[PDB]
Amino acid sequence: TEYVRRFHRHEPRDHQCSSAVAKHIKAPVHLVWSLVRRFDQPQLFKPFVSRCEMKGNIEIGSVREVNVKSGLPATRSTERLELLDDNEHILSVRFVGGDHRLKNYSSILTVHPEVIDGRPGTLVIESFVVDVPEGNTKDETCYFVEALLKCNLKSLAEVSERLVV
Amino acid sequence: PVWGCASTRGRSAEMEDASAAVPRFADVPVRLLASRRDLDALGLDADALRLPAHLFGVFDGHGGAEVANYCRERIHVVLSAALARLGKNLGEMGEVDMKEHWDDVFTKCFQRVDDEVSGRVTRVVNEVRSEPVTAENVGSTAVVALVCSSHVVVANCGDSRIVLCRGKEPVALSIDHKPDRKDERARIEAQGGKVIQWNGYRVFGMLAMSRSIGDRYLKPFVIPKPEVMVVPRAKDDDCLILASDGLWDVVSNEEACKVARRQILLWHKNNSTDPAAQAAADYLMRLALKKGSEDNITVIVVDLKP
Ligand SMILES: CC1=CC(=O)CC(C)(C)[C@@]1(O)/C=C/C(C)=C\C(=O)O
Ligand SMILES: [Mg+2]
Ligand SMILES: [Mg+2]
Ligand SMILES: [Mg+2]
Repeated sequence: TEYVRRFHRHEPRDHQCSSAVAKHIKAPVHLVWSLVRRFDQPQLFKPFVSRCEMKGNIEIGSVREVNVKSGLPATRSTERLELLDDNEHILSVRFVGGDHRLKNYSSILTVHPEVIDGRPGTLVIESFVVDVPEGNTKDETCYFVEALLKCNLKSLAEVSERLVV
Repeated sequence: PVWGCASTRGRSAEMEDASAAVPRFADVPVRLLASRRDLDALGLDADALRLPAHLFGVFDGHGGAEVANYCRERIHVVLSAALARLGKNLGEMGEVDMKEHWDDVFTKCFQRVDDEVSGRVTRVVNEVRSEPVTAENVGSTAVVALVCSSHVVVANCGDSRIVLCRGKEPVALSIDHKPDRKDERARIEAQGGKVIQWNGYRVFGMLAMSRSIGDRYLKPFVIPKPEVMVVPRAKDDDCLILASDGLWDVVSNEEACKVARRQILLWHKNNSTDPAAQAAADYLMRLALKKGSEDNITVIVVDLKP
């Protein structure tokens, strides 16, 4: 929660909602970050990603076109890399396209060092602010985004822990 | 060969639908079909008799095709074994209500296949496996129809559908498990889940169905508990139709029945699967494409007239 106020404080306008989710991973920070930082390959840990196309090298302003698997209310999303800080291990992305209903979606993901069971571990925190789509409440929006992000982090933890013993 | 089956990737990139057709896939204990006092008048013992049956299944996969494939490979095996055990146990029961036993066999069958997909029980591969079959966001609908000379028993799980065409009129044999259905929403919200209208009513705004195989990431809100229906056959029956949402989203039950009756009749007037039923399945698949279906399309037509 000391990390939340420094890197995850959002000021959602009234027509918006903001929230966060966390996950403890039993793996070192450099490994988790090495997976997250690969902005061009989110399906490395993101379980709902079927494909991902990004052109050129990774840089601020890079845009990736993501296709998601079936069983979801959308099929594609277009995302731009806004922040990729390797020193502080911060990754910020904005949804700039897609056929979904998360307009002006912005997410901040940070990776912090932790001690899990007396061994090196990682605390991952992802926060977001988004517009509440017509016909939905702020709570509905948050339960949706939180369900999705909880899947993403769980998967990230399985991938990371599967690479460390 | 009493059936036809048509399948298409459709406008979708990958194929995630599957379907099974297992003739004589098991022998049904006659106790589940007639009464002891009903067979004794003939001099026969319902406990020993066996009626060979066929199994037809449609499995609309999502998040991957692994779970629909697995269903296609396992449900008929598990259900055959279960009907054997139930054939033995029923000889030591005395006249009871069979419907409960159909529910028991089909519910335990689906729940079994689900535990196999979820890595909660160990399975055989002839060797053993216990790790989950696939990722936790993969699942599949499963609508299966057991057919024999007397009964059609249906087990439905998901948004696939089976429609019985009888006397030139449609009779729904399964009710789509859409999460906005009163009982489905009530059960999900009672367990702490939420049903959100997000491009349709969906569980946590994600899955547009409340029951399915797999999807262990939405448990216990998405359950593999099927709805079973035991339907005695009548000489007035025409045929049976199983299919994925790729057909029922653009075609209705009425039109599907009218179309299937017409097709089979025309084939017989104008002249491995059965040619007439196969013609009906191809015509329904291509009708769903012509009506603009962007999902995988899977259709099975079972001829019920001799
Ligand atoms: C899986 C998912 C479902 C949707 O309806 C929207 C969208 C297409 C964006 C998609 O990626 C959204 C993913 C989210 C919320 C976060 C992420 O993955 O980082
Ligand atoms: Mg599907
Ligand atoms: Mg549908
Ligand atoms: Mg479908």
